[PDB]
Amino acid sequence: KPGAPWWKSAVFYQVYPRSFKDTNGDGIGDFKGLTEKLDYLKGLGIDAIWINPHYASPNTDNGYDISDYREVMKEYGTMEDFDRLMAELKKRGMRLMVDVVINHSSDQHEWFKSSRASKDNPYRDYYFWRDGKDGHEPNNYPSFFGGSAWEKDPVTGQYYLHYFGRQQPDLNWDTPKLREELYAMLRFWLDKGVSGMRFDTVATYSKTPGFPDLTPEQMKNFAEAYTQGPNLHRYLQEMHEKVFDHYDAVTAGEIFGAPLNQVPLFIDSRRKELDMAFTFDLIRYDRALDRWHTIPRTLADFRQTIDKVDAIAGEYGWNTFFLGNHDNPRAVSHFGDDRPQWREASAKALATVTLTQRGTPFIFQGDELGMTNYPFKTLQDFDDIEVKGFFQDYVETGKATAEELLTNVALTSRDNARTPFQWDDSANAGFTTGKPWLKVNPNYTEINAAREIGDPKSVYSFYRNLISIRHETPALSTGSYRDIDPSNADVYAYTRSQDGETYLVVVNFKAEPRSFTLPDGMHIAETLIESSSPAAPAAGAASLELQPWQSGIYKVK
Ligand SMILES: [Ca+2]
Repeated sequence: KPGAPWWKSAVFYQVYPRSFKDTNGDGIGDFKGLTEKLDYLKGLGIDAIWINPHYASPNTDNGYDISDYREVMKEYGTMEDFDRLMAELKKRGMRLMVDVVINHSSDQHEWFKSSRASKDNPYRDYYFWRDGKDGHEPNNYPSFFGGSAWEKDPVTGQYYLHYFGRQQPDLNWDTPKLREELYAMLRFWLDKGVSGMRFDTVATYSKTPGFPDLTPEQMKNFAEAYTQGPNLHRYLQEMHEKVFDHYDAVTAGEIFGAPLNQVPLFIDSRRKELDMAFTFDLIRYDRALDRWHTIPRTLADFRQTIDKVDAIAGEYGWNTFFLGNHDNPRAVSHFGDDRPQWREASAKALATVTLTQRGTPFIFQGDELGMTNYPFKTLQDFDDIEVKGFFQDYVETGKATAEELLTNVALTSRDNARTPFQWDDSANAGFTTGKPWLKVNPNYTEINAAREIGDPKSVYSFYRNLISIRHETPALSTGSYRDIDPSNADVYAYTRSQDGETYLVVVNFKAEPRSFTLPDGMHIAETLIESSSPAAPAAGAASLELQPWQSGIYKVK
C-alpha cells in the first residue's frame, strides 16, 4: 500500500552543539566539531539529527534568545560552516532538523530595538506593550525564568511581555506583518535544504485578548493557561498554508504546557498544522508543579502515561518519543538506576524501550553511552538561567533555603543534560583542548565513546544493534501498540504489530529477578535481542524468567 513518510520510520539524534564537540579550544562546541563527528553518528545508525538553536544570540538562554534569524551563532562558526555541515550530512544520506524559536526573540534583535523606541514605531506591535495597572504590572502573569512576565521600559513607560527571560520578549503573532516576516525567515532556511523544523514552545504563540489576571486556580499551573490563546490553531494553520505546504520538511512541535487532550489539534494530519508532537507528560511525569521538585512514581505511572500519549496520536496524528533531551535530567539517572552496578544494565533496558515505542525516537547525545546526571556541589556549578529564576522565586522570597534548592534542583536541572559529551579519556573527555564551558562529569574515565565503541558488550553497541533491528522490522516503528497490563509496576510488556507480524517487548524495571507470563494463546517464536539475559527463551515459551533490569524483543506467534 501507500508507504509511511521517511520521518515515521526514522531514528533521530539530538545534538546540543554547545556541548557536543569543540574544535578550537574555547570550551564551546561548534559546527566543525559536529561535522567531524558525522561518521560516528552514521556508524551508530542515525538517520537524522535535530540541532538546538544555531543562530546569532547573546546566549542568555543558550541559543533560545535570537538576535538575528539569518546569521549563525558566532560561537558555532560561520554560514560557510553551516553550509558545509549540510553538505556533509547529505553525502551520508542524513537529514537535518533545526530548532525554530519564534514565540520570542532576543531583546537585542533589531525588531525589539526599534519596537521599544516609541509607541508609534512601525515595529511597536511586533511585541506586547501594555500599561501597568494599580501601580504594578499589567496583570499577575509570572515568568518561567523568575519574577513577573512583565518588564517596564522607561523609554515609553509601558511594560513588555516575556514568558521566558527578561531578554526574551514575546513576539506578537496578532500582527500580520510580523507573521509575514517569520514566514519569510522560515523560507530562508528551508530554501537552504533543511529537512525538518522543531517549533520551540509552539503552544504559547497566541496571547489572551485583554490580558486579564489569571485566576488563583490558573496560577497554580500558569503554563497551561499560556497555551490557551484563542487564535493558536489559526496561526499554525496559516503558517502551514504559507510555508510548509510548499516544502517537504517535517515539522514537530514542542507542545509545552498544553493538556494532552488538545495535542491532536496540533498533529492530526488532516488539520494541516504540524506533523509530530513533542509532549511533556512522560518526561515530567514525576515533576512537581514548581518544576524543581520530584514526586515518587512507579512503572505503572510511566506506562499509563505512555498509553494516554499513544492514544492521542489516534489514526492521523504522530508522536516523537524520547526519554531525554536538553531540558531534563539524564535518562538513565531519571528513569533507570545510575548506580555503578546497574547503570549499564538499566541504560540498555531504557534503550530497548526507546527504540520500540510507537512514534519517532529521538536519542539525546550521550545517552547511547549511558551518561548520567552531574554531581553538582554548589549553586554556582549551574549555568542555567532557569536555576537563577528558582533562586529568585524561592530563595530570595524565603520559601526555601539555598541548600534545599541545590538538593532538589540537582536531580531535575537542565544542566544535567548539558555537560560535555564524553568522547574518550583524554583531558576533559576529548571534548575540548581548553576549559569546557560547563564541567565535564568525572565519570568520563569509565563512560566514554572510545571505550564504548571498542566493546561489543557496551551500552553503545546495544543501541547500535537495537537501531539495526528496528530498521529491519517495520512493526517496531509504525505498528500498533498494546500494553499487556497497564497496572503492572514491575515488568513493562507490550506488543507492536503490523501486517500480521507481532513483536513482544518485555522489560524488567526492578533490580531483582521477576517472572512474566505471556498473554493466553501467545508464545515466543524467536528472540531478536536481550540485555542482561543469560539465555534466550525456548521457542514456544508461554512465559519468561527475567534477570534484574533484563530487556528483550521477541517475535511471537
Ligand atoms: Ca569552539
